[PDB]
Amino acid sequence: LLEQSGAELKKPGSSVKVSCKPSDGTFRAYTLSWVRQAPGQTLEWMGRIMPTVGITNYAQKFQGRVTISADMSTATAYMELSSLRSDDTAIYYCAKGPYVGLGEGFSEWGQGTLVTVSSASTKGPSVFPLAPTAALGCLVKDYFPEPVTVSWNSGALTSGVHTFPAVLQSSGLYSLSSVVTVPSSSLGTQTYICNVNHKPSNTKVDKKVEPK
Amino acid sequence: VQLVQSGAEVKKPGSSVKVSCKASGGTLSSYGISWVRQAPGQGLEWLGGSIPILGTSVYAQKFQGRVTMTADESTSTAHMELSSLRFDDTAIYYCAGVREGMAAISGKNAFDIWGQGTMVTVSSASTKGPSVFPLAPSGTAALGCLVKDYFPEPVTVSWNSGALTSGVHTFPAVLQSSGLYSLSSVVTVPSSSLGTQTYICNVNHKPSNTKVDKKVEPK
Amino acid sequence: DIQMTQSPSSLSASVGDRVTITCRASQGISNYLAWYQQKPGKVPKLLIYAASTLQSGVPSRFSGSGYGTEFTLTISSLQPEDVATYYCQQHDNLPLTFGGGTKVEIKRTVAAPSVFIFPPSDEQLKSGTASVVCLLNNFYPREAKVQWKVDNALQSGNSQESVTEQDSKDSTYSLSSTLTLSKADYEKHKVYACEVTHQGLSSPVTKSFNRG
Amino acid sequence: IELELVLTQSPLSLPVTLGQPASISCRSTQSLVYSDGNTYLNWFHQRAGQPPRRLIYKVSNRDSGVPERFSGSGSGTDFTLKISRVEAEDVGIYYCMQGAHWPPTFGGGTKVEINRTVAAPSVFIFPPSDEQLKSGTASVVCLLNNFYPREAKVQWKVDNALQSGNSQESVTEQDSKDSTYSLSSTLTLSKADYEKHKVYACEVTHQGLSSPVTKSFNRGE
Amino acid sequence: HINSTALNCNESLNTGWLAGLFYQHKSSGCPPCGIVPAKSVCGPVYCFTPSPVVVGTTDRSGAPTYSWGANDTDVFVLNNTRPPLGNWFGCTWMNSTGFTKVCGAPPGGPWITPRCMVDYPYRLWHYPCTINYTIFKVRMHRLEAACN
Ligand SMILES: *[C@@H]1O[C@H](CO)[C@@H](O[C@@H]2O[C@H](CO)[C@@H](O[C@@H]3O[C@H](CO)[C@@H](O)[C@H](O)[C@@H]3O)[C@H](O)[C@H]2NC(C)=O)[C@H](O)[C@H]1NC(C)=O
Ligand SMILES: *[C@@H]1O[C@H](CO)[C@@H](O[C@@H]2O[C@H](CO)[C@@H](O)[C@H](O)[C@H]2NC(C)=O)[C@H](O)[C@H]1NC(C)=O
Ligand SMILES: *[C@@H]1O[C@H](CO)[C@@H](O[C@@H]2O[C@H](CO)[C@@H](O)[C@H](O)[C@H]2NC(C)=O)[C@H](O)[C@H]1NC(C)=O
Ligand SMILES: *[C@@H]1O[C@H](CO)[C@@H](O)[C@H](O)[C@H]1NC(C)=O
Ligand SMILES: *[C@@H]1O[C@H](CO)[C@@H](O)[C@H](O)[C@H]1NC(C)=O
Repeated sequence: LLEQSGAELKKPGSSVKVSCKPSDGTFRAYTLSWVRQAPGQTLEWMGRIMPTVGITNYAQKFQGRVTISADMSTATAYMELSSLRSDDTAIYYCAKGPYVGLGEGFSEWGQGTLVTVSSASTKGPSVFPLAPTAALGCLVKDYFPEPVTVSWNSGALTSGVHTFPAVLQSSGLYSLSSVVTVPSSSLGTQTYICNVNHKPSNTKVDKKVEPK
Repeated sequence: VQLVQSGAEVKKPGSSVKVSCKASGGTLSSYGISWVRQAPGQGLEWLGGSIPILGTSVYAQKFQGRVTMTADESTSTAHMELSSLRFDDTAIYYCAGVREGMAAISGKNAFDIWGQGTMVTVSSASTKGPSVFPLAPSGTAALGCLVKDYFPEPVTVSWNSGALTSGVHTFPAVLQSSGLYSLSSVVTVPSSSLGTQTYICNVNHKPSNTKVDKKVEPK
Repeated sequence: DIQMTQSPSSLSASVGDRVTITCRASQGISNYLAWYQQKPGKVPKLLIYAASTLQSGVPSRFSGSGYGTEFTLTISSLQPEDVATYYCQQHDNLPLTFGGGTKVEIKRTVAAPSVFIFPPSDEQLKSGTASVVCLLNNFYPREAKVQWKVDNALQSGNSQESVTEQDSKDSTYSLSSTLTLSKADYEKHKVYACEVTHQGLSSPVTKSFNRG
Repeated sequence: IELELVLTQSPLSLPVTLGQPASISCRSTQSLVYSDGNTYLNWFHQRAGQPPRRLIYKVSNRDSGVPERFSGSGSGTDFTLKISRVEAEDVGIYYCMQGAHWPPTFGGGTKVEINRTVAAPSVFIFPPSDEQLKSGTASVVCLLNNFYPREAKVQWKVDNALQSGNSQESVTEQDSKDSTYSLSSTLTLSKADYEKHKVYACEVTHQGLSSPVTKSFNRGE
Repeated sequence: HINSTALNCNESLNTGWLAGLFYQHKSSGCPPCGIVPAKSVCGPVYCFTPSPVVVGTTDRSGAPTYSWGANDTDVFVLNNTRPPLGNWFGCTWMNSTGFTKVCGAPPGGPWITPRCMVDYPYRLWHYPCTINYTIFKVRMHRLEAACN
């Protein structure tokens, strides 16, 4: 309903621009806010723009280094945050609120954009099988930054899937596992593929896990 | 009381033309000046127009990227500039308005005062002045003037500085095979006054700034 | 864009006839329609404003009517000075848009032309060219035919004609044909004649001259 | 003079058994009635890996599609989000927000967990693949699938040697379907150390098991 | 942006009327926002945050339109909540017959103080009784005001 820009890795001191696109393709009588959430922090409201009239309001903590623009004809709102510090690593949401102003909160939300502010390099993930009701899985190792998304088959296998949160290894690289429990009588016939892609590294893998 | 426009010009394709429109004895802003052009032998087409409630002029989208309209109240003069001229822009350009301050501030106007019009010719050919030759006569007699080899249009002919009107026929210009225009103007007069009365044709070709007064006599 | 469709293209009537010009609109424009008269060589004059309000100094024979999409300009008694193209313009919407226009001409009694022939001036002969002019004056109908004969030899492709618009006082036309020759070919022949054929002439009229 | 407004939510963790009522309070340091006479306090429910979702706006007005079990009440500085009957779907974090003071702020958040019946985990162990051994590292994974409560102990053994400190665990959020947890433990070893030993096992201790369960594999087969 | 202005001005509102509008100063006869249909609006519509803001024609959903307000679905969404957290205090515009309309509440006509009004391009046309007013700077938001 509110398509949002993809995840990004940005170095400290640079600037990141996050886009927000309504599925209509046209702006209407509603205000567009930007809310972020840093790890271990509560939701933080940043700014506000009426794409129809052009009024922009920003929160004092971000006054000076945030700028919210809206490009009509494209019908895509933007948020730019310059002078990126380490603690700006957060999930950035755009949220639709009432035209009349703030108060009732936000009735619709984007999916979120994870902005990682770090000087480390982008590293593609390595995918390895977890071979065998029976349990079957995929190990996604040594990638940076977050996130990595995993689906099974091609979105067809959703029941019994567990994609674990990524953990931060002592090397600074991430790793996660995705596992699925399946009937034992299905191992001999059905096929199972992990759909692992990492956006920052343009690495898309389709590992087929087979028992041995 | 009157809107007076600039003179006819010839402009090369891709160039620009500026046309003026001076409102004698009036505040230029009260007339709601629009610009309407008329291609040779065709209809009327509304370009931009003044909108008092906005205090500026707005243009039809057909011309939005290449026409601008200005107005100078200190000189009672309105201007229209048309850029990137194509062959399709050859027309007579009229400034128009409505008098006695009855112009709708919406700009949605019917116009009861019109300038005399300004023909702009988009062409690569050079301006050339005409030659004037007499059509000498030999109970009514006919005499006239032959205005030959001029470019571009138009040429205007009067007789006796506008004092002779009844009996005058100024024909439409014809385009010769050389790319130049030709025109003739005749008048029927009583045969008894051929020796006593003076008949002068006043020729004016503004693109070349050529003015001729040719007295036509028999023999 | 509101579009104005005006009928007919061309119109012919007789002095004293009712003439009706129709103008249709692509949207409802209430009564915001004007009518202009434009006699040849002149600027447009505003006759009717707001569909039916007659302008000051306009003969009572002109009237307008209509509301919505279809409008009619009617001339109760057609007069010689009424011959010109008539245009309708909507003033309800921007951009202001005009109709194609209706050319109004007059049928009147047949009138033969008065033919005059003009030798080239001696000023023109000094420049190397020769123009012979034949003039048909105040005739009706417009259909006419001129032929040039040089030493009784018919000439083709060496002349051009030009016709005035219909006169506002006597509803006649006038024509001028011009025969162009070089100075060398002019001095070769003696008799220069202009043979005129018209409905009002029982027999073709010929006006001629000899060099000298 | 403009003073910092603070929203406090209590409790910070609200464990509730399935089918029982629950209430979450949001208290403000300043009254939330606005110039127009409205009280702009709202409530948001966030699921795992999903953006927040509004449940209540203006204290008590329920949002469309929000189950009737949710209701809000209070006035001025005290407010309460009440759930009549708690379902497994209602797991997640609940926030309050205020729109009567500049700038708009969100509460700290309350984490609701559902107490269901005990459920022993099913334990699975996966040897590292030959692809990973072709590099320099070997990762052995132990999976504890669908259990409640979260209290679980995983003990790695490599040829009966207790492994300590070289294993990282990861738990999913409480499942919005069956209210269970899933965990994965990862033992990291070098290729040299992996070939040095044959028997690999993880010992799983949980309340739903009659005794510690041990899944093992041999490096050969 | 510019063709989002409603041009629904009556014929009676001509240039002569507009000339004498801010010419009348030499004076004995002087002193809830929602969806306004564009058919009754002549000229730009201004709302004040307290700073002046133009609100152009939209459809009923709020999608901007650019047809001079000529369409019969064109409206002005002027719904407002107080502008600390809302959008604007109130709005002002001239309707088809030439009368100034207001809605909402003044920011403290759009009056900041009992004698000072927010200054905006159409102040002299919407409020001619304030032609002899002097213009002062105001910091509330940096804007300009017109006072006695
Ligand atoms: C409302 O007003 C806006 C602003 O003037 C109009 O946008 C303008 O529309 C014209 C006509 O479509 C555009 O002209 C185009 O320009 C390009 C680039 O110069 C040219 O290559 C094309 O051939 C075309 O002529 C113009 O660019 C555009 N201006 C802007 C700033 O976007 C709009 O059309 C108006 N809409 C209505 C419904 O009246
Ligand atoms: C300007 O206001 C006048 C006065 O109300 C309007 O004139 C009316 O127009 C309607 C529609 O054409 C007629 O049905 C009424 O009979 C007219 N009233 C009078 C007293 O003549 C006019 O339409 C308005 N113009 C615009 C552009 O809104
Ligand atoms: C423009 O605004 C004026 C002023 O409010 C309106 O005129 C009023 O119209 C009602 C119609 O019932 C009358 O009762 C009032 O007496 C009128 N007031 C004055 C001062 O005359 C007018 O109707 C509005 N026009 C449009 C098109 O909205
Ligand atoms: C504006 O208010 C009207 C009622 O007056 C309502 O129907 C409409 O939905 C509101 N629109 C907005 C954007 O607030
Ligand atoms: C007027 O609005 C309607 C929508 O109600 C639209 O379909 C139509 O095209 C519009 N007309 C113009 C001329 O823009």
